[PDB]
This record gives sequence, C-alpha cells and structure tokens, in this order.
Amino acid sequence: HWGYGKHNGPEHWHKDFPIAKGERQSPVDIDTHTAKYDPSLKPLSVSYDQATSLRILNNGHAFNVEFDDSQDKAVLKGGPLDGTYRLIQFHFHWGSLDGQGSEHTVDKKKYAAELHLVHWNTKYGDFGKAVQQPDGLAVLGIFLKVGSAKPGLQKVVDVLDSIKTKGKSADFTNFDPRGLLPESLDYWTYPGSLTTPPLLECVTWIVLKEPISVSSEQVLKFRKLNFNGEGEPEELMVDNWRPAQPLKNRQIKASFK
Repeated sequence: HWGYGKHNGPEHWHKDFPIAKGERQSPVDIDTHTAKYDPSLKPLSVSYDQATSLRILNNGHAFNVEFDDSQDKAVLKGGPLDGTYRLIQFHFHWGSLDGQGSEHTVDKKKYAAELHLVHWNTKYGDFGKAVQQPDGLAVLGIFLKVGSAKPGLQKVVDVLDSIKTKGKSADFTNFDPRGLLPESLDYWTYPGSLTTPPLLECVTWIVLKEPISVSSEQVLKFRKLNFNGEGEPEELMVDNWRPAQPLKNRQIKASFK
C-alpha cells in the first residue's frame, strides 16, 4: 500500500522496504560544484532506431510506455556502462505545480517533471534477474521544464484519457522515444536505486544535463490522471516523486566540463 499520499508516502516506505534507508538510494541532489569531470567517461550511445513500443499502462503510481525487449531493438551502451542495456519502459514523475515534480535535483533546483527510460543489462537475461544485480539496470533520466511544447510528447499526452485510472492499458505502438531527448547527451552518472518500491540498488543512473521543454497544456494533461481505479474516489495522480536521498559514500561524475 505504498504511494505518495498523506499516510503512505516516501517517508513511510522504509517500513515495508527497509532498503529505503540503504547506502545507494535514489534520487539524489546533483551538486554541480562537487560533481567532477571524468575524462575516462565515454559518450553515451542511444540506439533507438528499431524501438518497438507496444502499450501504455496506468499502474496506479505512474504510467509506463512499454517496449518489446525480447531482442536488441532499443539499446543504451557507452557512457559509464559496460555491455548492452535494453529499453524496457519509460515513465515520468511530475508535480502538482510547475516548481516541483522531479526526483533528482540540480543544486537543489526541482524541475516540473522527470522522465526515466529504464534499460536492463542483457547479460542477466531478463528484467527480473537484472534488478537483483548491482549493475543490472541503466536509467536515463531527463528533466522537464515548462515552456514550449515538446512535439514528440504529444502522442503520449493524446492517449492519457484512455488510461485515466489504475489498471487501464491501451495499445501504443510505433512511438519513437527519440522525440523525448534533448539536443545534448552530456550527463552526470552515479550508482543508485529504483525510486519506487522495491527500491533495489541495481541502477547506474545517467542524468542528462539539458532539460526538455514541455508546454503548460501538456503538463496539465498529466495532472488529470488518477491514482485510483475506476469507480473509486478520484485522487489526482500528481506529486508522484520521491525526494532526494542522502548521497552517502558515492561520487557523482560528469561527462562534460
């Protein structure tokens, strides 16, 4: 029964998921004055030309755009990563107000939302095995600010009415995630965790420095989703973000000067 509400929010998660107080929890604040350039980081390689989206699902805490991950169709390599990581899904976190919504922060700045493109290390064969490994996942995180619309997001926005409530899914084929990327692939990276229960410490985070812009209208449509199932009391799906967790014995590295 975890969530983002008054009585079940992030500050309660530790009771059912004790790793919430672990050594490598995410998100974190990215301090641009202490993150150090690492010249031995490589450019990231984002290879999404063959991506096959299938479906969009409201899971009661966000919505996931799901991909066919049964072949190397959409993969992330390079950067800090060794080997090949396959795209499985993306989802967002967002706020009730434009001054909040992101999970990572930059010098304590909160963005309006954050996109997570989740990839698993093919050496482990499937997602469920991957999340049990320290290097099982690579999550590409991208900040969203409100300004000009992002054309490449509109097809996502378009479909939200069809998945208003928890447990609803809709076919969502032929969506191109390249339309969600900023111009630059400059990034910060650090070891951490999933940001929802089970909070497993299996993630190499790759957080892009450049945000994407989305429009007010686009964000407003995200805020019409519901946490609840159909025929239950409406509770708007907003503020579905975990706050920054202690960095502990970690360093954030930058791919850029």
